Amino acid sequence: HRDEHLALVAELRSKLAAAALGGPERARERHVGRGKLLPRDRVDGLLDPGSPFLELAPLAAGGMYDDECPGAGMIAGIGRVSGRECVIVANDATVKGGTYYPITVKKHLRAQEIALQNKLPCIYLVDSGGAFLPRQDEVFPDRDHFGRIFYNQATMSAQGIAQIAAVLGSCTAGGAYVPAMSDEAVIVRNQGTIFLGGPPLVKAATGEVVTAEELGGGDLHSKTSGVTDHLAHDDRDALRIVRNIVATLGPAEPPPWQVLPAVDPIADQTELYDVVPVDARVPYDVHEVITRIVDGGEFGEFKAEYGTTLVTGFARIHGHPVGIIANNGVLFGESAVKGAHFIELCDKRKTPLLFLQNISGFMVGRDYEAGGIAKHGAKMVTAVACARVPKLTVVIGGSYGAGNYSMCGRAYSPRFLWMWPNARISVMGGEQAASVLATVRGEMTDAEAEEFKAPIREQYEHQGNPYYSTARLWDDGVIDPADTRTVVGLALSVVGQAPLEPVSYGVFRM
Amino acid sequence: SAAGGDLWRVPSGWRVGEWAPATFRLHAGDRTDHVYITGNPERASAAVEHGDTHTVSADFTPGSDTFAVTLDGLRTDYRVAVTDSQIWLSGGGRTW
Amino acid sequence: TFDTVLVANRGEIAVRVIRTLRAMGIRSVAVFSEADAGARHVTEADVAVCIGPAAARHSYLDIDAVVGAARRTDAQAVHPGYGFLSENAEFASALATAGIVFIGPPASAIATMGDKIAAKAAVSAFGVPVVPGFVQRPRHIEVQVLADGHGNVIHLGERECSLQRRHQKVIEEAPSPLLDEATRARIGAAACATARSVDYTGAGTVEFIVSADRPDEFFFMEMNTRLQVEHPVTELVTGIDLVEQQIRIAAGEPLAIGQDDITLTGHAVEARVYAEDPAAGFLPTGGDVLGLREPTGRGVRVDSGLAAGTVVGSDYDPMLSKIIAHGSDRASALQILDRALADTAVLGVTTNIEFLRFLLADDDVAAGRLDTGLLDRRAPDFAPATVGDEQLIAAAAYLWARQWSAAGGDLWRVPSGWRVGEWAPATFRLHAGDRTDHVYITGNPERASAAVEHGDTHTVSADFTPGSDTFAVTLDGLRTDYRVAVTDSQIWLSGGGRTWSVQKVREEPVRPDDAHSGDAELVSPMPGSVVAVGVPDGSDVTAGTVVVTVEAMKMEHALTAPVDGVAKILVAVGDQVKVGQPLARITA
Ligand SMILES: *C(=O)CCCC[C@@H]1SC[C@@H]2NC(=O)N[C@@H]21
Repeated sequence: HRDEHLALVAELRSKLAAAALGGPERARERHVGRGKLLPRDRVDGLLDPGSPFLELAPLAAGGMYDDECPGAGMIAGIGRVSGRECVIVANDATVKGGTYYPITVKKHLRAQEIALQNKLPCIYLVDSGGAFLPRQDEVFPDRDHFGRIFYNQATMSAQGIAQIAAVLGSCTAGGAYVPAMSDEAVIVRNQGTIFLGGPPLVKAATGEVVTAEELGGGDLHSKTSGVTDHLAHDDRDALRIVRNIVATLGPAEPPPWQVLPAVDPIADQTELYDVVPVDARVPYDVHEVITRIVDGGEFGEFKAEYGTTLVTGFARIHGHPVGIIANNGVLFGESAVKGAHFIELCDKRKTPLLFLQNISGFMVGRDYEAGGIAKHGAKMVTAVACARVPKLTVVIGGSYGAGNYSMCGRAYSPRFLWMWPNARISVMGGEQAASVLATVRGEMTDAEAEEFKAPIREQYEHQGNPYYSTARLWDDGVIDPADTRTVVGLALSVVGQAPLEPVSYGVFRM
Repeated sequence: SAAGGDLWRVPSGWRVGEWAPATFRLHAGDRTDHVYITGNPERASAAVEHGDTHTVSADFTPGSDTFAVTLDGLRTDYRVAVTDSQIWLSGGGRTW
Repeated sequence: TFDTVLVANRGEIAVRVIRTLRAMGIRSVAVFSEADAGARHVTEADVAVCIGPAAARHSYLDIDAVVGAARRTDAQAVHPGYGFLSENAEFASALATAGIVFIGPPASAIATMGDKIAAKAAVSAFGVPVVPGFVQRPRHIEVQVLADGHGNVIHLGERECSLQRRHQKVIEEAPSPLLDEATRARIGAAACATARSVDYTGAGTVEFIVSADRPDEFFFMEMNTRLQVEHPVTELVTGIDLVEQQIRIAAGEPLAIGQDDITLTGHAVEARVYAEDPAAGFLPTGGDVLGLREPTGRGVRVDSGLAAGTVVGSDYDPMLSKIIAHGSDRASALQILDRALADTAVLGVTTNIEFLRFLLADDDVAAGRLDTGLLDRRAPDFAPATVGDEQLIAAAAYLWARQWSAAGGDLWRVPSGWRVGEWAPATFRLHAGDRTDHVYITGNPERASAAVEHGDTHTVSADFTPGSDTFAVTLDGLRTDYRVAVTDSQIWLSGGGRTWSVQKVREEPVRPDDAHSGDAELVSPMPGSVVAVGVPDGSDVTAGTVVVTVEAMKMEHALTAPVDGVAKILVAVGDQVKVGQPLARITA
């Protein structure tokens, strides 16, 4: 299967490289020509030397907005700044002047959600022209629209999660609350401008003509209004000041579990290209994945002989303990009660959960419904929803229907979720949808059946594709399979930084 | 070496996409230039601003006074001393 | 003399040359393959060039790579050592083309002596004895010639190299015990004639065959146009640094010595420490050198490529080091060599040193009834020394004392085995050689008792120091001090004149398997139908074999035989099957 995975990963890396450039070269040239750093160089210049950077949804809005909005005009992710992992959100001013599209709002809110759930300091590198007015009804007014950004700043600030802003360019309308709501705001002299109403509105309302520097320039706010707390000479000076601010926050909390010295895996991670079929119709043993990603290949399987279409067991990844839960076929009732029992063990042992999804669904038929497969699935869903340990999800194959819910899909707030580029996600598989609808059509000629099925397959292939998923932030990114061990390892260091709530479950339908 | 294998401390420059080179701006004599290093100390590549791209391997021992660099296959062993601000090297018949 | 010399070789000979270059004051350049990047010689030289990947054909044999390194470093001459391009005329021609002095004989000599048909024609024209065409009980004898471009030729002495395993030389001597002072003068003059036959210059060695019955009846066999591995025994008996002279000759100086400056102050013997296991039939072996001790007695010399943390691999000749003893007589030199090999300890790699010691204790070797078949006849009766209780107890006591020290006095961590009643012995199951046994230790490291399964009960005291390379055990009052090294899994010990490893091994299961453990059953993972059978019923198959394919939910579940065995098939194509339905049994 290696060549198919290599082609999918080459496509992924080509898309990542294209999105990383941001706007057109004319806009990049004009940005640098004004003496600015490029948004990605702002992010890289903020990190500690050589720090990893776990970018959130780099292919957001891919294939949306006519592809005029690479990465949704935003760079978001986790990097180490002054010795702490921080969530960095930066407006890509080269993409449409940093305009917030609906996906830009969603990406910003997801970065704040990661920061809230993991207690990470937030750094906002603000440089945005405002809302995309043609779709303002999708940028404004709902609960998860642009106003929620400031609700997130305030409540995180109430918890003592530091909110830090650097105003590196325009900051206008409601966006003026990103600096003003932050605990400590930096502004670059003769670049950053903050105002609730800009020059065009001042002119339309009062007839007065003002520049954006006269109205709300960095000198005005740092000397007279007090909206800002530090005045920086340039972008590099702003990043230096932000690093000094972060150095005042003190350390992160130690993990609630024991971390051991990491042990290398027994295999080169590109061996994952050999053992996992790209075609979801080809069965394989998921132990071939597990023993390659875990430290030393050590995996203590729980209930190995029972419910064998679900694999559950304890391992370490980069020294962090994990309870791995992985699909290995169709879910049976036995598999769901196995999963629920294992989640209860991990919850009491304070062990974070790793879900490896490749699930078509539950076993169908009269004897399974009579056996109460829905009640056993509900017990697993209850355990997943109520588990107090961190949950991480990697979709390595199919992710369909109630199997998605039983395996900690996005609705269950896994602390992070990623897709492999071979994955698919939809309420059904494409062939299931085509077969069920053809069964409702009844008898038809094979040449008529194929003509009936082709639009259904096309729909579910188009909507189920990983880039369609990531474009909409249904996941935090498509990742190369061979990076899975690194990504989970990085995430395991992040999710240990929040304290655990006590164990508490809803009523298990016994 | 000081990172001790802690992924967030290791200066890998890891990215989902193309990895970032570890970047140093260094002044020596009358030359100030960036060095960009990619890979890992067992097998790396270093590129210098206004300069060429070289293969690098670097053999660091904690607390040692000697450090070895294989540069395009030429192994040279340097005495090293470091302050808060300067790196003093001596090897290959040079000291700087 | 040259200002920079390249040493186009590896290992013990590279170190040997670099040492002389450093004493002469010449800047020394090494070369290494990627497999030797941690080798000693790259650290002993002043600078080193990676010449290529591990394979010799892509490193030390790659003429363009070695000459490229010589060019890059401004090496003015190349010393080739031996065993690689030291007798390659293409290399010497490429160096001459590069303007770099090959330290050695002319390409015409190398080309002439490289074929015995041509060599015999060249040699016989100078009147040197040549074999008519077999010899009873042959003795390998060889003469070290040294020659310069000014027409001086000298013989430094002869050697005996007849102790050979499958023509692999193992132990060598200078002088030979065979010859007397009258006939060795003839052999020396004849060797000088073989050198003058081909305008030879530098060091070279002439191989003669002699019948054990007729010491005075030589025949020419070979001319080797290089320094030999054996050269140190001559270097010891003469006091002439053959490498220094070979350099000075290549630098164009005269010999600056005469036949009246040659002398033989005693007898010298050497043995080759090889990474080969004689109990496993001399199979080449390797691994990390976890720790090293090399002898430094009076009249002992060690020439070695080893350092702690070096890796031994199969890419090259398994030669590791040479132990050389020089004494007043053959028996004294053999005693000094035996004492040295008793001190030589390589941890992490199994070596022939015990086989060398066995040969050095053979009556034929001690009395000197050598012949080129002797070792091949003697080796089938070598056996390794039994794993005594001491060899298990010393490892058990090391593991136990290490654990006791690491506990730091914390009662729950101290391996005391404390009980309200009789205390539990600290129990180790240890494998060494062909012996697996338990050691039971009671007491404390200062005063303990150890009992071995199938063995005796011994008093033990164990003196462990954190981070020390040495550990001492007083066993029934006999104090022995061991060099010790430990991995995740093996303990390597050297002391009391022997070296071994011990493995800590799992307990045996208390219940042995029934033969049913060789059998297996294949069951359908899904309800579906059998769409293919890949194996005829009741047939032998291997664990790679697809036996039955079930289709369910449009997925082909091809089930693979988990074991080699007779596969019996329980279903036919088109059969509907249930979850867990046996589809085949496979039996041992
Ligand atoms: C063929 O096109 C139908 C495939 C879908 C049915 C199977 S049944 C068992 C799995 N559970 C589910 O919901 N779909 C899968």
